[PDB]
Amino acid sequence: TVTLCSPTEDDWPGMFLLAAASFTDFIGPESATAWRTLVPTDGAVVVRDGAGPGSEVVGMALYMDLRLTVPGEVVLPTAGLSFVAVAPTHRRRGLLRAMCAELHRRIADSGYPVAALHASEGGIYGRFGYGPATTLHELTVDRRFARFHADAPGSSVRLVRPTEHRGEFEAIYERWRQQVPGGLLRPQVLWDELLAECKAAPGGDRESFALLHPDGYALYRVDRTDLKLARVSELRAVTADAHCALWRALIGLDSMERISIITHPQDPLPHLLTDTRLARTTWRQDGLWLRIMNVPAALEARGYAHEVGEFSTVLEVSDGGRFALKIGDGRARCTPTDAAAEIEMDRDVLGSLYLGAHRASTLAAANRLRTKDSQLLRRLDAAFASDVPVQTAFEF
Amino acid sequence: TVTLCSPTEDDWPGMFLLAAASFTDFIGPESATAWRTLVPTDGAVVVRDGAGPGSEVVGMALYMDLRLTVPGEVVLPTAGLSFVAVAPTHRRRGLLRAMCAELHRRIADSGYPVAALHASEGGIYGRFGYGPATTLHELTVDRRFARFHADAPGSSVRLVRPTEHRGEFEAIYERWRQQVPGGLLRPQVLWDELLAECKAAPGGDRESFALLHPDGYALYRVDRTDLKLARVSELRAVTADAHCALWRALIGLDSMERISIITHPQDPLPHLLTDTRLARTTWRQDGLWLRIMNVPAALEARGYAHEVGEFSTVLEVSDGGRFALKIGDGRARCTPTDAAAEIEMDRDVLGSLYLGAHRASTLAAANRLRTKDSQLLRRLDAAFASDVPVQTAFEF
Amino acid sequence: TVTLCSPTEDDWPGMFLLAAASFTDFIGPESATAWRTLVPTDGAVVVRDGAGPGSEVVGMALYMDLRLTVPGEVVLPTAGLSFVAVAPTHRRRGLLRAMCAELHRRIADSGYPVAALHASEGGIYGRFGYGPATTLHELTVDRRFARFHADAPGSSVRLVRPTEHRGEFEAIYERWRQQVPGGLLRPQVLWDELLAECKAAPGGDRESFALLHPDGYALYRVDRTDLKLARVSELRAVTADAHCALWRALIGLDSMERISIITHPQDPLPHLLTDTRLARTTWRQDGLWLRIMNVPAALEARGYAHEVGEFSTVLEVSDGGRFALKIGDGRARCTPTDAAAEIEMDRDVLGSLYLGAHRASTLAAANRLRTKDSQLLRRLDAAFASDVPVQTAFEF
Amino acid sequence: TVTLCSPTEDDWPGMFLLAAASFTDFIGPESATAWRTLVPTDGAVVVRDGAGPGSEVVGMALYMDLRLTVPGEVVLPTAGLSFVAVAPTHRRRGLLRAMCAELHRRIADSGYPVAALHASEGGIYGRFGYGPATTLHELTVDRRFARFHADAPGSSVRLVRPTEHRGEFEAIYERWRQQVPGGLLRPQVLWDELLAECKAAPGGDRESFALLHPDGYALYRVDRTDLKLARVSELRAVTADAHCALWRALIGLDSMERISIITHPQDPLPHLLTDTRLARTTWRQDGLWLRIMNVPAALEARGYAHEVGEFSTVLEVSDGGRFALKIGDGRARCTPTDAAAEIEMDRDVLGSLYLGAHRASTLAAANRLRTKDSQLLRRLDAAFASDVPVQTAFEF
Ligand SMILES: CC(=O)SCCNC(=O)CCNC(=O)[C@H](O)C(C)(C)COP(=O)(O)OP(=O)(O)OC[C@H]1O[C@@H](n2cnc3c(N)ncnc32)[C@H](O)[C@@H]1OP(=O)(O)O
Ligand SMILES: CC(=O)SCCNC(=O)CCNC(=O)[C@H](O)C(C)(C)COP(=O)(O)OP(=O)(O)OC[C@H]1O[C@@H](n2cnc3c(N)ncnc32)[C@H](O)[C@@H]1OP(=O)(O)O
Ligand SMILES: CC(=O)SCCNC(=O)CCNC(=O)[C@H](O)C(C)(C)COP(=O)(O)OP(=O)(O)OC[C@H]1O[C@@H](n2cnc3c(N)ncnc32)[C@H](O)[C@@H]1OP(=O)(O)O
Ligand SMILES: CC(=O)SCCNC(=O)CCNC(=O)[C@H](O)C(C)(C)COP(=O)(O)OP(=O)(O)OC[C@H]1O[C@@H](n2cnc3c(N)ncnc32)[C@H](O)[C@@H]1OP(=O)(O)O
Repeated sequence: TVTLCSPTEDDWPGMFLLAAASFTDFIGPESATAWRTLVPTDGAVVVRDGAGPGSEVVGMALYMDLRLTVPGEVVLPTAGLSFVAVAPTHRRRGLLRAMCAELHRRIADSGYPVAALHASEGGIYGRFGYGPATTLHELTVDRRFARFHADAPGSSVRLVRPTEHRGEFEAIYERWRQQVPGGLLRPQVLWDELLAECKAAPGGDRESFALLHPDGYALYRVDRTDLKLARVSELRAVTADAHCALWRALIGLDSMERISIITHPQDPLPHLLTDTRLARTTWRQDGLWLRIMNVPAALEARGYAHEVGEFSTVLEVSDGGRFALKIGDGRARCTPTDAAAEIEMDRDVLGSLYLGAHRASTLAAANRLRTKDSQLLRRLDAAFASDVPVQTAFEF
Repeated sequence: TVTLCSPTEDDWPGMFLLAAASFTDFIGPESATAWRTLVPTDGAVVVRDGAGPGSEVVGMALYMDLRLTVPGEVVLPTAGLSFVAVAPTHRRRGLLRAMCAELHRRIADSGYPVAALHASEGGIYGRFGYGPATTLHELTVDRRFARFHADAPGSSVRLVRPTEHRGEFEAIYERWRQQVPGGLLRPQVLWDELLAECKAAPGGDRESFALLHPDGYALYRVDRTDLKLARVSELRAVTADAHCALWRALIGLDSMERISIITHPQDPLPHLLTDTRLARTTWRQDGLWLRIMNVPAALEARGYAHEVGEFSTVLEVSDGGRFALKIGDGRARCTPTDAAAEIEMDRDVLGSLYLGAHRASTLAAANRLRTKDSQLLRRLDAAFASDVPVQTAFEF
Repeated sequence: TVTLCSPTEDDWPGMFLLAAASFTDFIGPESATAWRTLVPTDGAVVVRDGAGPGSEVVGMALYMDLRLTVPGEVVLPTAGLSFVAVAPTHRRRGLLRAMCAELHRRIADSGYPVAALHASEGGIYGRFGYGPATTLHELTVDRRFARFHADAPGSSVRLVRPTEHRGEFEAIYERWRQQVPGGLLRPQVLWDELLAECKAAPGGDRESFALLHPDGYALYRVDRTDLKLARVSELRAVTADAHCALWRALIGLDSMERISIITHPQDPLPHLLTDTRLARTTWRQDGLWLRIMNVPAALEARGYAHEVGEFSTVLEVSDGGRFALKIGDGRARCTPTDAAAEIEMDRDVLGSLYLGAHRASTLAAANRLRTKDSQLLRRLDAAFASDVPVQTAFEF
Repeated sequence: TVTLCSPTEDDWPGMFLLAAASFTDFIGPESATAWRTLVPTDGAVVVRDGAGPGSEVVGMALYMDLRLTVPGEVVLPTAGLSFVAVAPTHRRRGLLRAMCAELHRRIADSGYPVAALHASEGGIYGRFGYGPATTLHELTVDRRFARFHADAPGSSVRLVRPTEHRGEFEAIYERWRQQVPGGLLRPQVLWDELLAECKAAPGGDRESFALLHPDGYALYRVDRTDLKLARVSELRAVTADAHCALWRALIGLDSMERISIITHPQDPLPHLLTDTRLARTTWRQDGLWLRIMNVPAALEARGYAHEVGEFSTVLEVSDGGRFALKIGDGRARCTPTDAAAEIEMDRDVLGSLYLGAHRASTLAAANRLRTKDSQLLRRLDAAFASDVPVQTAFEF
């Protein structure tokens, strides 16, 4: 009756239909490249309603091969789930759960240590062992009142057309994503897609003008309806001077009232200004989500805080076994075991901690991670913290 | 021309006038008590147009004796600036600056370690040495979709008339403030104020109600116009079990479409729900600001992370002296010095970093605090962190 | 523990709290009159948390002696549920279900053929055997353009002070409710209340005025905020001429832009105007709900369309026994039986038909009332219609 | 002075100017086809300013050949007026009255028993003998709270590209319109237009997708700006089951918050849900308007309610002559008479009653329909009713 499998040339039309209705943003021409370019052999799956070539496609999901920067500037190959969809005619038949379990096994066999996604909704993926792992705050600062603090660092920047500086953006982005927990390698095909979206579209987005610095850039587009608002689609800075030079320039768009940007909680913008309130937060939400596929691999992969002295504990993941984890001198040793578990937690929660965006003590407060040793809490809080604040790279 | 000095009895009326026209929330009857029983003798100063008694009151500013909890569960006597006002007629004449110079002087003399306030605007007090020290998050939660996580702790709480449980509120409050950095001793005169406010005002706010658990409580008043919005004026809890029980009951306001609360960034509410987002962040702003009056006094009083290995640096506060600072064992020694400064900052930067609500590394990136050692940045971040996350008490 | 009982004197306060925290419209002094003068001995019920006197009140519900005009102008004493509440701390533990079961046992033993309520939400009382039985249409008319048709009937009306003409209103309202299915007799305590609400409340509703006509009246008041909107709280007309006369005068309120009223689907107001669209439906929702307590009594009490030819059938009510139903000469005869059921439905469906507001054929398309014979659908459609279209009396 | 005549080939441009400047939705290319294809030679007329080829077009109006289904599954040839426009520079000189009189004579002279239109404004066509004959209810349903009742009927339907199933749709819509009062025959040239209007348009509507059942279908698209809102363009169902299963699917659009749709008052959606309120009515207005050209032909053409007993009366239509109307066994005999009229009414009232969308009892309360005999009034309500509730086909 219902089949779950890797597509063949026959399901393509099924997937194309399902994808278009399901994703408002999605279109056929732009989409064809992404999948060919970023999806491994059998990192894609479809649910067929029956059997026979041409059997209707009622579910799809696939993962891309991407490189994630975790704390300590390590890069972990990462499975990135995307284009997850069930047809509206088949809701609640276990199809999403089935598709994830299949994808997870393949990722596990492929030797990925983590998986990742951006959630359409907040309540879906926790059950499949994804915890939210970065935070995205919409930023809008009125530009009419902003003055830079006397301390702020800093003309060393140029207004340019984006299509004429792709190479510069690429270099800059590559340095940045290698330095920031959350960075993702952006392959040529996504520069293509990102680059094209700069050109104005009839009935859609306006032309986008870049701000270019040797160690940073910013792409910004005037809003479609509110002609007094500028939207920064992306800002990349490797140094604090470029970050501040770019902001002085954005603040400099005198024909604008407001500037808005998606950014991280540790963005220093507020502090560059005389009135930190001007860089107001207008939206707060989860960004990238992580699933730890291989506990030992994942915990040994990432660097830890040096500023916490050596300690040892047994961590138990609900129905993922037990682990002896040792962290000292910024490194971890994690191996399976059978000793009593000093601390226990669902798999999704471990993800939430993996990058440093969530403190273990808060989750503890919500009974999402348990233990009887208050001292161990503080140590994990400390250990798992990121020296460099986590940043979100691009949605996928 | 004009004249700065302590207010006599003849100056009262004039001040109330100035206050009512400066602060839309002011009231003549309600304040007389808080100002009178909480403002120390000669804690209040005014500026008069010319001389000869009863001169027109044009500037005013006073402070209150309050006890602030800081990291390590230590209470510091604190001076809380309030009813700072210059008349519309005398703006930008240095009255605010002069009134500040005067009170800081008195405050220094009188033996206060530091002075705190709440800021009407965002770019007034930094120059005077105040730095934003805690963060306010408005959470707006859609009650209808909320569902508690299986991990969530939890009937032990009863819907009560606030004026009937003063004692149990007060005791609960006392437990909370002695445990939460940012906690404030609540004066009896302020329990009066709060108890009185619960009553419905014709055309004003509606009656408040309370939810009472042995180890926590909540006051909530239905909003004046959105009859589908319950506003929580104050949520107080001392155990994870109370925090959750109270929320299980807030989500149980079935007639409400949403619940709103002013809380702190580390509030575990979101993690208690199967959907993290439902606890949407709506309004974000700075709350309690700190002016460190005595650097060694303050720095030595607060406890520090044990999970950071002992270390030594030389801190220079601009206009704040130079001290050799050493942290180890959760304690700090701070002693004058003329060695080269390894790290410098404006005085306000010290205050923001004092409760742990800001990371030294983020401020560094705005060049608000500067150093050439990166390992030290990390050490500060870790040292100044707070095992217990900072919470805000009550505006004043 | 959880005790379910008729409220004693010791409970009154417990209820005032539970009511005020449950219904924003609640007032203690005024509501005290209705339970006392309209609720039968043991027509009220409360749930107490535990044992001891003055235990806390965590659920409440009561039923007032309701007189109802059903089709045929027949008046049936009916139990009207009101002030149903379960505390937010005790929601989902079966208290509503428990309070209902009990009141129902009381209502049946007392002889009431049927029960009625107004539902706070739409998904509650179906499972208890109440169906939405009347429709409310909120009508907003932009009178700046309203012109009367040449056929519209019609200064035989007067502008009056409502509190000077209570008796005229009682007499008028008396004739009206005896004639219209949906009428309820309005007792003296309720007229006290209605008249009381006509006076201005500081920070509340403005003074109400009345339009008085020999065969009808309208009470209306200018809206609190929108000074160009008139709210008619009540319009009662015995004659088509009264209805038109009243609206002529309301369209005559030259200082208003809109007039709004809550009325029924067959209100002929639109057809009085040269442009039907001017009476725009700005709100539609279920109104009175009916639970048939005694199927034979209720069915025999109600009038039925004379035009439809006589006929017999056997109607089953889901777990409510089977029933021989004969309709002829606009009358019914209905007695328990054991014949095969020709038609069947959940008790609440019957409620929805009882007053002609919902077609048998419509309910059947949703499989809510089930029959193997089509002819019988159409016969039920014809029969249960009401010559006079059902209107809504007052909310309770 | 001015002239009224049939449009020659030289008037085509002027007509496109007038049409385009009087209708915001008008497009020259799409329209070309319907008028030539659907407008009969001579079914169109224009008014000119002056004489001499080239004169400017200041008035147009035409009719199309339509097939309307009326009670009894009977299909009347009908005349549909559309593209009625007087230039803003000639408003109020009688051009419409002049254009209507001419069209009506041609329409009668050609042997149509009934003309129909959609009214741009509600106070325009009544004077010309047209009366509102169907009702449109705009229903917005929040998808998230919707749960199907345990009784509801119902994977038997699938998500498809509309242009790949023209035949399946043509079939279904064909069975629909033959069964439902209000049905229209859809011309191949209009299926052309419907299919084309399904492709996305830059700055316009988004791609339409469809839901396809053996016995029904639904075309929907996500809204232009409201990305959480799904507009159903048209919904066709011939079985209750289809109607349900299609609604089971639209509710299955999880990415959406709201589905909206235009339908009729007797839509059973709400009764499919656990909460009838979820099927909120957000708009309600008259749809198809009818003018009975030929009283006997029309009254003898449509089937009547069987469940009313044979009866007789005298029906007098102002300006429409007098008739002995006799209804027996669901059929009507209507013949010329000079006997005393038992009931009188304007031509448009008869329009309104014709498809069963309005009750005579209600139009009588407006004194639009007049009789001294209430029993007679009940008999008309009963007889004119429809076994199948009337729905609206398409706007023309
Ligand atoms: C961009 C990315 O690819 S990530 C964003 C996801 N993409 C989309 O959501 C596209 C549109 N929406 C959909 O396609 C569907 O709603 C899907 C794919 C999310 C759901 O698939 P389904 O087959 O209906 O879910 P499935 O029944 O397999 O899941 C089972 C459980 O998940 C739950 N579930 C499914 N959707 C949701 C939801 N939106 N919120 C909470 N729980 C959910 C079910 O309640 C069920 O509960 P259970 O664990 O007790 O069994
Ligand atoms: C609850 C509490 O009491 S805290 C909130 C304070 N109360 C109020 O704001 C009441 C209404 N507003 C006011 O009373 C006035 O605006 C005050 C008291 C805040 C300002 O006093 P003033 O005398 O007008 O300012 P003054 O000239 O003395 O201050 C000097 C400096 O502060 C700066 N300053 C004063 N107000 C502001 C402001 N709103 N934003 C930024 N800078 C400001 C001046 O620009 C000036 O800058 P400078 O250092 O380069 O010279
Ligand atoms: C003016 C009047 O008095 S009439 C309007 C009703 N009064 C109110 O709503 C007052 C404010 N709200 C409340 O007091 C509560 O939410 C109540 C009284 C509606 C609910 O009572 P509760 O005791 O919490 O629910 P209870 O457990 O008794 O009900 C049982 C069933 O009804 C259902 N139910 C209760 N409330 C709702 C609701 N708002 N919507 C849908 N279903 C509901 C439950 O789902 C439960 O379902 P189940 O059969 O699967 O177990
Ligand atoms: C989709 C369709 O094709 S059907 C809908 C019609 N289309 C449009 O209306 C498009 C834009 N509007 C117009 O073109 C014009 O307003 C028209 C065509 C409706 C009116 O034509 P006119 O030539 O100005 O009116 P005309 O003088 O011929 O009609 C006479 C009477 O009708 C009345 N009338 C005309 N328009 C209206 C109106 N919008 N509302 C009420 N009455 C009107 C006049 O009052 C006039 O009064 P009277 O009965 O006392 O004599």
